[PDB]
Amino acid sequence: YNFSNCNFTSITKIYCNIIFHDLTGDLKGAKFEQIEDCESKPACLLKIEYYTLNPIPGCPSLPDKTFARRTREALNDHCPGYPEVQNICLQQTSQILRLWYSFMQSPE
Amino acid sequence: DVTVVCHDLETVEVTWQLSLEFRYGTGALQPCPRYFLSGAGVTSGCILPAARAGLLELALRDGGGAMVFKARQRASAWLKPRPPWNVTLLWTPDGDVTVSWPAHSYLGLDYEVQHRESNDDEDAWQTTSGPCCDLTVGGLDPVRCYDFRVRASPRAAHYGLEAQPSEWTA
Amino acid sequence: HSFWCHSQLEVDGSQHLLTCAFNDSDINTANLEFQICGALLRVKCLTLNKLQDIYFIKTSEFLLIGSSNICVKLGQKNLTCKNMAINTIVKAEAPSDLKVVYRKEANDFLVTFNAPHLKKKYLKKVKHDVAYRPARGESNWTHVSLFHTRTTIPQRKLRPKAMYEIKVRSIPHNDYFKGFWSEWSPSSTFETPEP
Repeated sequence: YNFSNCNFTSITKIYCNIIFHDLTGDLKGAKFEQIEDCESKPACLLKIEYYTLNPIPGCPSLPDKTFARRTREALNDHCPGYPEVQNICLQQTSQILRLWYSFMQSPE
Repeated sequence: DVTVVCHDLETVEVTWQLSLEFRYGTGALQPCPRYFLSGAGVTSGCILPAARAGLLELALRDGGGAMVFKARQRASAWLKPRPPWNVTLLWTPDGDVTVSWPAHSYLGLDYEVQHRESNDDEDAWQTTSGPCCDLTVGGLDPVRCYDFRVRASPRAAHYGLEAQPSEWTA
Repeated sequence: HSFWCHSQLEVDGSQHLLTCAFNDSDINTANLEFQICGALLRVKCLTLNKLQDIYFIKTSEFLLIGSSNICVKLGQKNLTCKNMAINTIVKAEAPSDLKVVYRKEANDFLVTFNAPHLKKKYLKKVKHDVAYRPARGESNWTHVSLFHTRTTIPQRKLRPKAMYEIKVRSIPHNDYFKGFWSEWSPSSTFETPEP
């Protein structure tokens, strides 16, 4: 899918006022060095969607986390035609949060 | 403790004999371009250029090459903006005061506007917040004198929790 | 069988509150129930708990994203359903601890109150509406709009040797969350001195 047709303004408002607080709430001050970055909003959304909604070994429940459920819904609602180790969960969550930062700082 | 500040997305300043290497992305590590030195010569810190994109990896090593500090984040993660350049105050007919200022050359900042009676203390500052590049402060008495000051504060959701607000304007 | 609804964020913790009630009293809630479906986190739908003439649910389940259908039901029959987004029906929490002090040196009245949203997570910033008028007799309320929790009233604006009533309310001021004025705070009173 190409996230380029997404309503980024709506999505931004959802992230800033909801999803952001969910992510930071789960991390509770824990932080990690980031791994991947992105240079455009569509490209960032692509990484975000993949990291957020595909479960990984050691954190199968990631796509079921509150921040994750809201993300899925935000894309569905605002993008056209869009279809266990705790430390691992946190690590991925930290990555996702930092991708949001890149999203916010990247051009449309 | 070590400190890192990214000044206005222009430079990165690292403050802590230690040596600093750095790189953006996955290229080759490079030495600090400009150390801060003591009279004896012990390093006190480092300044390097800030990049708007790519991950800044920092490696601070003690006399012996042992790792004492590591980091990997966008440079903007440590953002400290410059203060707003010049603040304007306009009494409206509503009885409100409109505070305005020039925009920064990048997005993701909130501005904090403080006011108080000009006779009041340093503990009497009232705060309001909003996006660029102006906001309204209501309920002020037109015959009293007020002091105003402004700083730019990076949005947590935009830059993260490691960013910091600028100094207050005069 | 028409109804209204408003929400309130972070009421007694991280949980959010939804409140609905019928417009027409002189009605009977005979076995009638309110159900909300869609835009919830862990459940498909929720049924509100009836308390006297109103229905409510305190929950952490609201996505606060997208619209929900709120339905008045009798058994399995939907009497009336309306689609609305929780984030667009947000009722601010009323302020508390309203207080007024006369400052002779400044020749004014200093008004202070506490803003509960400041302590909340999602909607931290609200716009306030301070209202005052003489406690006895009929008068148009004077309103003051603020985004902060102190203000001053010049002495000359008020009649001397009189008792005033004063109260304050708040409304969301956010580029995402929208809704309704809070309930009025409890009214405080104060007396004006001689000129």
